[PDB]
This record gives sequence, C-alpha cells and structure tokens, in this order.
Amino acid sequence: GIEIFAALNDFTDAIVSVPESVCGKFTSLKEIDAQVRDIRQNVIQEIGVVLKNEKNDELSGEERCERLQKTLKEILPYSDSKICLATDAMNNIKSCIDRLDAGFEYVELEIPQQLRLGYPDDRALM
Amino acid sequence: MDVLSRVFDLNNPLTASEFRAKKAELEAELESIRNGTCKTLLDLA
Amino acid sequence: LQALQLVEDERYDYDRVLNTTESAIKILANFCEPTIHEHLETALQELERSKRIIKNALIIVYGKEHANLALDTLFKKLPTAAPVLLKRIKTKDQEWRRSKREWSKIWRQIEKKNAQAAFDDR
Amino acid sequence: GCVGNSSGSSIDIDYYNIGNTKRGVVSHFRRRIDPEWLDHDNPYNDINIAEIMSPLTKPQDLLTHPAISSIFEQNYLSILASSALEIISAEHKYTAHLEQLMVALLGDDPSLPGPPHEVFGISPEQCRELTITVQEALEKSKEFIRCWTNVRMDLLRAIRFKNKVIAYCQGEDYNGNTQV
Amino acid sequence: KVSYFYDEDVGNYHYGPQHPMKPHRVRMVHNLVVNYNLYEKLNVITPVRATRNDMTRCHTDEYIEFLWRVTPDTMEKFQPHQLKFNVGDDCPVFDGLYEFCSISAGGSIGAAQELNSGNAEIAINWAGGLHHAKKREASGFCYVNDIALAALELLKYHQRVLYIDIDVHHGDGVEEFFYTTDRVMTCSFHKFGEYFPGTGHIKDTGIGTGKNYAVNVPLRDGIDDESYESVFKPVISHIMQWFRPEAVILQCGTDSLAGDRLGCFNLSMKGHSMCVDFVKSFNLPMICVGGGGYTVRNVARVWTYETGLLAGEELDENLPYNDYLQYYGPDYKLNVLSNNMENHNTRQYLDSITSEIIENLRN
Amino acid sequence: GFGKKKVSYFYDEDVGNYHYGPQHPMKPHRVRMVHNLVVNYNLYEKLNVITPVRATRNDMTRCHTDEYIEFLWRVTPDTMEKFQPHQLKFNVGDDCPVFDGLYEFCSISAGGSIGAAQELNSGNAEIAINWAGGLHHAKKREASGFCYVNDIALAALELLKYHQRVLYIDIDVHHGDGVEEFFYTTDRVMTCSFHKFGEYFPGTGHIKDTGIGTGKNYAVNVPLRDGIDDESYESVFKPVISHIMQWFRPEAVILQCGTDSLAGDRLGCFNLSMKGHSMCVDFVKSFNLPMICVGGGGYTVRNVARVWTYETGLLAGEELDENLPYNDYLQYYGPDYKLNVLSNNMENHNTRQYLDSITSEIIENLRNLS
Amino acid sequence: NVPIAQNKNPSELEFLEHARQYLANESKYNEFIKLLELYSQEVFDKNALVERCYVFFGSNEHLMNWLKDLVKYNPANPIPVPRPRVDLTQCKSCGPSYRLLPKIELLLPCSGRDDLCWTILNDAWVSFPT
Amino acid sequence: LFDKRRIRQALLTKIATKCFQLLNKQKSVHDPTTMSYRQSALLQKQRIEYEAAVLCELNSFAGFPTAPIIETASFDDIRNDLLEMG
Ligand SMILES: [K+]
Ligand SMILES: [K+]
Ligand SMILES: [K+]
Ligand SMILES: [K+]
Ligand SMILES: [Zn+2]
Ligand SMILES: [Zn+2]
Repeated sequence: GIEIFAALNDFTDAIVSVPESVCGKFTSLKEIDAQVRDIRQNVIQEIGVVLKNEKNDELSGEERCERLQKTLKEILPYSDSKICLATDAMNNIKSCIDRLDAGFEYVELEIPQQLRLGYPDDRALM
Repeated sequence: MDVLSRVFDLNNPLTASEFRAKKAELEAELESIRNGTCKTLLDLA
Repeated sequence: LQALQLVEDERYDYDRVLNTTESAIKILANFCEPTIHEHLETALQELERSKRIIKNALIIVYGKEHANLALDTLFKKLPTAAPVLLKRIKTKDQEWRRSKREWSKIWRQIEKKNAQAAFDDR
Repeated sequence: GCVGNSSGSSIDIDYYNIGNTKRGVVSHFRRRIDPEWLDHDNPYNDINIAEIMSPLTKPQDLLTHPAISSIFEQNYLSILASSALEIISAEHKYTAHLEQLMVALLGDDPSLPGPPHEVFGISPEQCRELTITVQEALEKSKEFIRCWTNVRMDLLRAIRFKNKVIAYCQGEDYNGNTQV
Repeated sequence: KVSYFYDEDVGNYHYGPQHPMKPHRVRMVHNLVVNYNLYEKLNVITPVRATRNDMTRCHTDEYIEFLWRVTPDTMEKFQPHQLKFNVGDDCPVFDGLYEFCSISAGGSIGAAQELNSGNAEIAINWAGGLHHAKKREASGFCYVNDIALAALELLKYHQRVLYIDIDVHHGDGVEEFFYTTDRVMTCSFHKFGEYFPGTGHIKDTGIGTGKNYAVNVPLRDGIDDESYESVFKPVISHIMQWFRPEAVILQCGTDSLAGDRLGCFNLSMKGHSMCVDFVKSFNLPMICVGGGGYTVRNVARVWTYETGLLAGEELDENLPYNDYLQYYGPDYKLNVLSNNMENHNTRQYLDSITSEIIENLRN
Repeated sequence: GFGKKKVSYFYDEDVGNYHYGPQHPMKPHRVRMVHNLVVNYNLYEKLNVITPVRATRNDMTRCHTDEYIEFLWRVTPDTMEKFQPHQLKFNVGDDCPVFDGLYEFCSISAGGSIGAAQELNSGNAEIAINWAGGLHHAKKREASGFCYVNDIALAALELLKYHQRVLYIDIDVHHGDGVEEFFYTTDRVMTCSFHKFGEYFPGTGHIKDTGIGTGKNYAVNVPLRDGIDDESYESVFKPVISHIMQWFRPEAVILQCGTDSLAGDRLGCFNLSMKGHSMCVDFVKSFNLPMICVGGGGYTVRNVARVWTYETGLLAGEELDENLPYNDYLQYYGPDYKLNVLSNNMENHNTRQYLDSITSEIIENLRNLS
Repeated sequence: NVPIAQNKNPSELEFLEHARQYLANESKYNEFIKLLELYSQEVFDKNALVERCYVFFGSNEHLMNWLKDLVKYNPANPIPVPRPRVDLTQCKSCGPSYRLLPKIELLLPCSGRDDLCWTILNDAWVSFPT
Repeated sequence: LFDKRRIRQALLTKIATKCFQLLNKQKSVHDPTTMSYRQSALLQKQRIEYEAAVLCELNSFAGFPTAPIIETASFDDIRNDLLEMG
C-alpha cells in the first residue's frame, strides 16, 4: 500500500552521525601534527643534503649521518600516536558509513521514478 | 614490466599460538625481502 | 536568558558522560585480545594508572553501589571480565549518542527564538 | 558567604513516569491558566514539538521541513575532507624523501651502482644502524597515510550520497547546483 | 614567543551535579586555539604539577593536608572537620580535587618561572587565577590561591609587582595576602553593595607599610564599555607613573560580560579586550591568568580572542569548525555583544571616585 | 649518491607508426622525428628514457563512459559498417576518423601520461615529458577534434592523491575544452588557457566562462586575436601567471605545449617563434614545482620537431648547438638546416589597450581568490 | 521490456519471484533490480544487461536462458548499440557556452571511478559552442 | 634497474600492510558486538512516532520536557553482568 519512508528517515540520522567521530580525531591529530613540523623540516633538509652530496658540501659524512640518525630517533614517538589515532578514526567512520550505505541502497528504491529520471518527455534524445 | 599487476595478485578468529605463528611468519618474510632473499623477489628479478 | 543557560547546561551534561564512556571503552577494548593471558602483569599496570576513568564509567553505567564490586571483580578476573563490561558500555554509548542527536534537533530552535528575544534587560 | 543562588525556582524539574521510563519536565511554564500570565511570557512558546519531531512522508519535504533542512545546510563533510587532504599532503612530502633515501641505502638506485657506504663515507657498521631506523620511520609513515586515505575516501562517499539525495528530492526544481 | 601553559587533564574534572563552575571551559578554549592555528605561534608548555611543599608557602599545612587526604567516598570520617575549612556547600569535595589544585597552582608557578628567566615576556595560564581562596579555608569556588604563589615567585628577581583585577567580584584573598607590604600593589574593579564577598570599600587602602598601596574601585550596576574605559585608563596610567611596576599579573575574569550567570555588568568583547590592550601597551613582563566566567560560550570566545590578540595575530570573525561548535549558535561568530541594560553610574560619581583615588595615589 | 635529478622521458617505439587518414593534419609520425634528434644530439645521456605501460580499459573509464571505451576497444576500420549508430553517438567518422590501431594508440598516450603522474607521485623525478600525450579536446562522452581519450584528466586525477592543488596551463592556439569541462565545478584544479577567440574552433572559451558551483573563479580564459607576436604574448602571459602562482598557490603543474601557435602553421593563426614559444616553458619552469609537459597540437611537422627538441633540451638543463646533426629526416629541415623557427610579417591585431583591458579584468577575477 | 514499476506480465512476475531463493541475499538482489530498471528506461540494451547478469547468474544456467528469452536476446549480433544523443539546444544554460544535462544522463555507468572521481569530476554541465 | 626498484618498493608496502591488518583484525574480531535493514528502520520509526505523541501530551498537560534522562542499566542486566563477572 502507501509507503512510509523509513529508509529516507534513517538516512538523515546517519548523515549526521558521520562527522562527529572523525571530528574529535581530526582535532587530536592537528595538535600532534603541529608539534612536529619543525622536526620534519629538519629531516627534509638533512635528507636533501645527504642525497645530493654536491650542493651543500660542509660536513664529515660520518657525522652528517649521526645528526640525521638522532633527528630520526626524535620523531619516532609521534608516528605511533598518529597511527593509533588513524586506526581509531578508521574504525569509527567504517561502522558509520556501513550504516549510511545500507540505508542509501534502499532510499533509492522507494522514491517515484519521475523524481529521479524526470518525466518521460524532459529527456532531449535527438 | 607492469609491476603493479604482478605484485598485486578471515573473520574466523584465532587462538593465541596460531596468532603468534602467523605473526612470526609475516615478520620473517618482511626481513627476508629487506635483505634480498625473498622467493617472490628472486623470480621476478 | 535562563532558557539559553539551561540549554547549555544540558548539552554539557551530555558531553561529560559521553567523553567518560569513550575513554573507558578505549582502555577496556585495549584489554581484550587473544594474547592477553600472556603479558598480563603489564596490562594489570595500565589498569591501576587508569582506575578513575573506569570507576566513573562504572558509576555511570551501573550505579554507586555496584561500582566498587565491578572494580574489584575486574581487578581479579580481568581477561574474562573485560569483554562483558565492554559490551555493556558500548550499548549504553550507542543509545545515548542516538538520544543526543534527536534532542539537539530541539536545542537549536530554543536557541534561535530566545537568542533573538533575550537582548532586552529593560 | 554564599557566592550566589544559581538555581532559580523557574528551571525546577518534575519527573513523570510514562510506560517504563521517567521523563523530567520544566513545570513553571505550564498553562497554569490565570490572569497574570501572558503567552509571550513563556520562553518555550511557539516551539512546536509535534512538527519538529515529525517524519517526512513526502520526499520534497526534505527542503522545507525545519529541522531536516537545517541539517542539509551544514557543510561539515566538505570541511573535513579538505582538512584530510591538507593533512595527507605534508606527510607525503616527508615520505617521498624518506623513500628516496631508502632506495639509496638498500642499493636499488640506478644512479648509484657502487656500495652505498662508500658513496658517503661511513663505516659499514654505521650504515646498518641508519638503514634500520630509516626502515622503521618509512614503514610507520606509510601506514598512517594508508589509514587516513580510507578515512578521507569514506567521507567522500558520504558527500556523494548526500548530493545525490538532495538532487533526487528536487523533482523539476533541479538546477544543477545542490547547495540546498 | 608567548608561553602558553595547558595540561590536558584539567578539562576532565567536575565540581558537582549542577555547580556553576566548570573547568571544562578551559578545554573549550584550547579546542579553538588549535583550530585557529595559534598552536604554532605560541610556546605551548605542560605545567609541572605543584608539590605539597610548593603550596604551603601561602596556605597552612593543616589545610593543605586536609585537602590531600579528603575523598568524596571516605568523608564519613572527615565530615566533622569539613566546615572548619569552609569546604562542603559551594566549595564541594569531588573526585580528584588535589590533582586539580596542583594543576592550576603549577601552571601559575611555571609562568612566573618563565618570566623570571627571560624565556618570555608574556605568559598565559587560563586555568589558574583563583583569587578568593584564603590562607586557611576555601572561599567561593576556589581552594588554593595560586596567584599569591605566582607573585611570591616573581618577587625573587623583580622588585615591585602589580596585580590588576577585572573580575566583577572583589579579589579578597590576594588583597588580604599582601595587605601590609609595599612591594605588591593590588588594584580591583568590582561591583560593590549587596554582593559577594561584600568587602572592597574605597577607604580600604592597606595598613602598616602598605598604606596607600591598594586600590579598590567600587562600581555599580550596568556599567558599560565607555564608562569602564574612562575610569580604567586614568588610574592605570597614574599607577604606572607613580608605582613603577616591573611585573604585571592581569586577572581576566569574564563574569563581567553581558549576560553572565552571576554578573551585573554590561561589557562586551571589545570592552573587555581594551583592558588587555592597554595593559600590554606598557611593554612589561606580564602574566595573564583566568578567573571567573560562568556562561561558558562567552568565556570560550572571549578568552580565545584575548589569546590571539596577546600573541599579536588577528583571528577571523567566523568560527572554525571544531568539536564544541554547536555551543555557539545560532550565529557562530567570535563576537560577544551587550544588551540595553540600564547603566547606574552617573558621570559625577565616576569622577568623584576617580579624583579620590588619584589624590590617594600621590603619596 | 643519487646526484642531480634527471628528466624522465616517456617514449614507445611503436608510436610513430599510426596513421590517421589520407591527408589528415595530425601525424603521430612527428614524435618519431623528435626522438631521432634527441638521439643525435646525444641528449639521451641527460634524460631517463622510460617505456610506458600501456593503459587498460579499467584505467580509461575513470573519466570516460563504458559505452565509449567499449566502442573504441571493439571497432576496426573494416567492421564499422555495423557501428553506424555508434558513429553518430560518439562523434567519430569525419574529423576523428576510425583507423588501424586506434585503441593501441590511445593506450600508449594515456599510459605515458599516467606514468608521468606516478613518477611525480613517487619522488623519482621533478619533471616528466610525454610528447604523445596532451589530447585536450576529448570529452567524457564523445570524441572531439582529433582526440579520443583525454589523458590530462587521468594524469590530474593521479596527481590529486597527494597534492591539494593542481594548475593546468594551456598554450595550444585552441581552447582546451575537454580539460575545462572535466574540472569546471571544482576548486582543486585551476585551468588557464590562452587562445584565439572568434570564428574559431571549438567556439567556446569566452572571457566570462569562469566556472560554476565551487569552481567559481577557478577557470581562466585569455581570448586573443590574430598575428600576436612574442612580446605582446609575453606581456599578456607573465602577469596572469605571476598572479596565479601568487594567489592560487599550486603544488603541481601540467603544461600543455602545443605548437600550432607558431608562425607558419597549417591551422593556427599566431605569429610566435621558437624563442617566443620557449619563453613560456622557461618561465613556468622557473617556479620550482613538480611539472609535467605534454604534447598537443602542431601540424607542420618540421617546425614541431625542432621546437619540441629545443624545449626538451631546455628542460633538461642543456644548451643545444644551432646546427642540426645528421639524422634520418635531415631533408625536412631545409634550407637553413638550423635549430630555429622564424616569425613572419603578418599583421598583429591585438592593440595595446585590448591587452591591458583583459589583463585588468582577469586580475580582478583572480583577486577574488584566497 | 519490463516497463511497469512493479506489476505486470505473470511470466516476469514468476521470474522475479524465482530470481530470489538463489540470490536470496537482498543486498545483492537490489542491485539486479536497479540494473533491470536501467535497462527498461533505455540506458542499456538487451546486449549490455546480459553481461552484468552473467556476473549474477553465471552458474544457475536455468535462470540465465530464461532471462535471455525474456528480453528477446539474439546471439547472432551481440554489439550493444548505445543510447541516442541529446540535443542541447533545448536545455537550460549557465553562461555563453554551458548547458545543463537531463537528469537521466547522469545514470550512465563509469566502472572505474572510485569516490574521488565522483566528487571531483564534473558530470552535469556540458559545453556547447555558442 | 627501474623495474627492479619498483618491484622492491611495492612488495615492501604490501607485506607491511598485511602485517598491520592482521594485528587489527585480531583485535577487532575479539571485540564483542535485527533480521534486516527494513526491521531496524521500521522499529526506529515506530519508536520515534510513539515518543512524539508522549511528549506532545506531556507538553500540553504538565510542562516542557527537558533532555532525555541518562540512567543506569536495568536491574536484570546489572544482575546478569555481576553474575558472568563473578
Ligand atoms: K599591598
Ligand atoms: K575586581
Ligand atoms: K589554449
Ligand atoms: K576549476
Ligand atoms: Zn568573579
Ligand atoms: Zn590546437
């Protein structure tokens, strides 16, 4: 008979649920990401001077790498934090999006054709 | 050539020892390729 | 002005609860795995350092009487008490988040109307 | 000493048990029919609960219903997706350099045929420690990217579905734009 | 190069069921500092929790030890001793009280130590600055008085400190701490009359060798930006002329804004930030702490603005999407306005008190 | 150790052998010619020449439609008597003929472009060349104007996995309409095209075509007139691009280097020379961004061969001698036998005030940006 | 064809009813229904439906031949014969050169796009020489 | 030389992701957590429709309803949990 839109009424709840998990996680990231940028620029400059070997030649290659080694040792505990946060966010959004997808699979079925394919005359078809 | 098409081609849970065994296998394979003795590296090479 | 203040107090009270259950979910789900029986004296040390978050999660989900009971019983029978707590707390979290969505549907209208009509202390 | 009195006798709550759950209520602004109280004394006047919480029943209602339309006018996904791209890009600028150093240290560098410890003079016992730490760093930095990319791609899936629905429930008012 | 202290735990404490004081507000501030990309322009530090030997230079050891041992579920043996220390009704006992007190006092002492050693000129501790707590009892939402400890730390190197207070309530704990000394001068701008704490009379200006070295500016209801400016700039200017401070502790309570829960002023974000501007413009070592503030949306926005302006930046007017965004509807802007509340300060009154003050300050 | 960075350079030895039609202006043969000079200037010692991995169906339908790619992959010049509906639908048959090895040609082009994108994504290079690519007139649903599969879109998509903003500069004499239509409603790719706007193909590109939706102010058109010279072109080119680099702030550039905008071309109607044309490439390169440089138009093959050779030697950081060394096509390059293309005495139509007007307008539009 | 929404032609009704109980999984039963919908509105042809159906009815050889006999499939000529072309003269415009596309035109399959091509690439506005 | 380095890099990444994915899959399958989509959808719609009527009635008669209360678990469920933990 006449159809309630149960799926279309759950879709609007899923579409709201999606941003919140990742909202918390995004901010927690931006903190870490912002307390690591100087070290990352250090590492980039160091790798550049070690890999060109001809453009900034002021070093003793044995020490030019001890510096890079120490700097890499400094950045290591931040990568773990980033990995934990990324896995948390991944799981949360995965569940939420499975829900939203299962919904949209149905909201496209109980909607009249003329509302998604237009009237059979508003189609150019030369 | 065509590397990406040759290098590229479970909810049942695991006990503690099966998990440890599988993990040890994967770590050993990683260390195998990091020094150039893998059996998938050598065939393509 | 007081209707707006009540809106703000209500959403604050939702937030503190949701945040507490979140952190406790995190820790407990960390304590649930296959290899947990192996390295237990390390997990048993990350539980003493977080006893307060889990105590508050229990106070919220059970009550101030069963809280001590569950805290002790988990201090002993850890690698099989942790999963049932995790299941309960996740169910509660899901339903409370679902509730907060549908009431935020209404807090917004309250704030619109009274934010307009509340800048008149004459 | 009494800093103040925060709780006035207007927000006091009364609990009523319905079915199996008790619901509190603000009962100072009831109908309390009397001469002194006017309608516009009620803060919660003209807040219709029956039409805020009501279902849709008609697809086009998505664009006029108060609460729902206030929901399809937020752009919180389009902010988050761009934030994800901005986060991935810096990490990748770092990973590319780590990766170049890695192919140099392993030895699979076309432009470096000799032994790597020679081409930047260091003891062959220093090159192994360097290679170990570079390997850890590169692997972790690759994993973070692999996860954050899935986060971002699912945000994009959500955005795609949302726009598709906004365009379906517009019938003949479909001008290409779908910014509500 | 502004030291900015922030401990992540302080936003997880909870005074009581419907209490007006929420430390959570501090967390909201940080959540806008990060999303405003001010994290990179500030030297962000994590305070070293204050020990028990640090906290009993002002307070007594008996009161501090009581604070240490008490606990919300084992206060059946303390319940007699509760109200001997004013704890219990509006200074409740909650879970983790001593941790919160150590966090705030440690932030303040850390800021003072940053300024002592030249590592900065401006320090910020938004989760300290509790000016009501007395030497032997709690008082009006505050248990340990961190500002006295910050000043006792500053006085090791500097020679004369100035404590400015723009919380609508009177700063009675601090004033009573340094009431008989000339090396610290207290200045308060407070609503007077039938109000908490009921001290702060325009004739209370210190004893002993502290005579003339306190300043109470008793205002009245409804005051707004222009009148506040007209009475704030003259007195501050004459204090800097005649006292010659070396360090400035600025207390930035925000219950003096329009719409507060327990406030009776009519300032706005511009009217409030004018005071920070004007005190910063003297180029001094400046600690800048928090205080009151009980409508938390206002507190968050105003304190974010004042931090962005103490660093030197210019934050947008719109608000960046963050976790606590919906607290700020339905406009979502960094602005706090004022209402048509009727002022009660006749110009003659303001000029009379200003002249009495300045004539006191000539000694 | 890993030393300097060299220029990757994609070439597939079969690419020269595909032949459109009897008197068709487009000759893939020309790429062969370019290579025969890159070999005989001994340039190949400063490049990294790479063979492209031909692209598949599941790689070309990231932009086009299943029906179009299916028709491409199935048709042959003999069995096109059964495809007469598809010819009408897909715009194939007169200007875009069906020939032998059509699909293989398209796969070579698209594979070079995607390979260049992967090279930049990986960090192995900072410049990457592919002269067989750059077919900028192909739509998502159709073929249009000598092009069948729009590989610049595929390169851009592959670039957008790690770079947040991309800039596509187009200096073929025509309007790059496929690459504009693809990215018209988005603010992650900004297109900028300089072209002859008039009674000219394709007919689009009006100065007030600057994007819809979110891509409002993220397309740039510069409509010029006949006979423009090197100094007029430079006057209108350098300001626009300077402000795009200032205000848009990209992270990766795709430079289309068509050469029917040269003096004496079979179809174009401009008046640039080899140095005037190379000025653009050198200016764009001077900004130090990851860059792709693709082919494009060009229907006088001697001029095209010499110019693309010069620009290749100029991206590599070299300086080529102006005498042509003996190569297999020396008799195409008479009678000077020099590495140079010369302008003529045709009359310019772009008065100074016109150029000032459009430059001002465009710079206001770009000031709308962030 | 199968041009009515959900009701006609007892043959098709029985075939649809029996199409489950093997495809009993609904999540991959709605997909087949949507493809039938696309076929009946003239996006596909009888030759282009059969291939995705092969994806669904590979093994159950009884159903597949029923299907082929239901759309009058001919194995003599399997070329797919696409949908005719639209004339953008009678379309809403935005600027000198762009036109808006009918709603149905956005329902052509592009089976390589992930959810980055779908949000970045432009789908609705085409270009028309003014 | 090109293809050799390409293969090595690709294999390195593939094996590392396999390792991480195994770790996560174990942790998540050990995590403890109907009849359709239609059923849960209809359940939620019926429940919302009931709550709306309850709250409109309570609105007219008694007052304006505040946020839903945050309560503990049932007596039965607390019992069963203390049991299985015991
Ligand atoms: K004093
Ligand atoms: K004061
Ligand atoms: K052009
Ligand atoms: K664009
Ligand atoms: Zn106060
Ligand atoms: Zn051209």
